[PDB]
Amino acid sequence: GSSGSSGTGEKPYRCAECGKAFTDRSNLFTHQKIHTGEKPSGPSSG
Ligand SMILES: [Zn+2]
Repeated sequence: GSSGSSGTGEKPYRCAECGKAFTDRSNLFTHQKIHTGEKPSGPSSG
């Protein structure tokens, strides 16, 4: 399909967890906090 990320915004960094865009790393890491601070997940389990 005509899908794609590049559009709404062109940021150098990107969150491989959710998919957020950031201008500077410091910002990205600061966000990852909400990612590296919650119970883990599992495939078709729990
Ligand atoms: Zn994220």
